[PDB]
Amino acid sequence: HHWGYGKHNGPEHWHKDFPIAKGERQSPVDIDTHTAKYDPSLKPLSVSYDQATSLRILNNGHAFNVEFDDSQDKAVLKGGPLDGTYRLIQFHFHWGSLDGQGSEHTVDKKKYAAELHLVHWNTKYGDFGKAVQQPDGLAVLGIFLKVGSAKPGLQKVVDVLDSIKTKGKSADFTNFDPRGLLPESLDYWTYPGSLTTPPLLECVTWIVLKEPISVSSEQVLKFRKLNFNGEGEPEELMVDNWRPAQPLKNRQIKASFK
Ligand SMILES: C[C@@H]1CC(=O)[C@@]2(C)CC[C@H]3[C@@H](CC[C@@H]4C[C@H](OS(N)(=O)=O)CC[C@@]43C)[C@H]12
Ligand SMILES: [Zn+2]
Repeated sequence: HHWGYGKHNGPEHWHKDFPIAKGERQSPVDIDTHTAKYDPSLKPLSVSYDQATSLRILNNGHAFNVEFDDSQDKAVLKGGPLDGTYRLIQFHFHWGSLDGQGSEHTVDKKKYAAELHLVHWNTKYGDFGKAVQQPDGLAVLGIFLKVGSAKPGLQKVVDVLDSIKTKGKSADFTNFDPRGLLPESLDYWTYPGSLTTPPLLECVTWIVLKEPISVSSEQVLKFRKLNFNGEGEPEELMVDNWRPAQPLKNRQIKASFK
């Protein structure tokens, strides 16, 4: 009886195995745009993905992960609210059964069709496993998806999903350039939070871009053809793999922009 997104194992159950689910810095949150204060001390985001080396794509039974070779200092996030350098290890998405839901963060209670998470670890902790034990161990770049024009830079991801339909399936996925998934503007909100799945560790500096990317209805429909189940198990479509907004508690959301 493992955690997931259903009635019996979904986000409202996670606190039983992971009591930090009710902690002081949980993610995601609603971003109240009128309460988020412009912080003129914040720096422009530095996103350096020119040398990013993708290796593989994996259906882990909750989402699909595009994994990067993080054995060298190549694809790095720095600046913005960050001290030091954070190395890209993977990206994944959260999405809905319908276009009106699927994002984890919300903006004035607005839900987007999906949300992209580019996960980076603080190189001062040497490896990802040590970094998730630290309050400043991870930086996750969050990007909203709305349904409209196709995102050409996403299509290589969409086209491989047929080959990883079920939990535990992986496919070679080399030479994928994640610069193709970024919006024009790097205007962002930032706050201290957590992983949004178990183990819900409070180790993340969240950086959520204001500008969504547009994907086509056909692109997001192919996300919704994936399966939570393993091969030869009853089909459970991989949809609504998002955690709802959590209490902001004693936290401030800061804006990089006026
Ligand atoms: C390897 C670490 C330790 C651990 O137990 C893992 C496997 C839980 C699942 C984690 C993964 C790290 C990368 C991802 C971060 C994501 O968080 S998010 N949604 O806030 O970007 C939760 C999903 C994710 C695959 C964790
Ligand atoms: Zn995520």
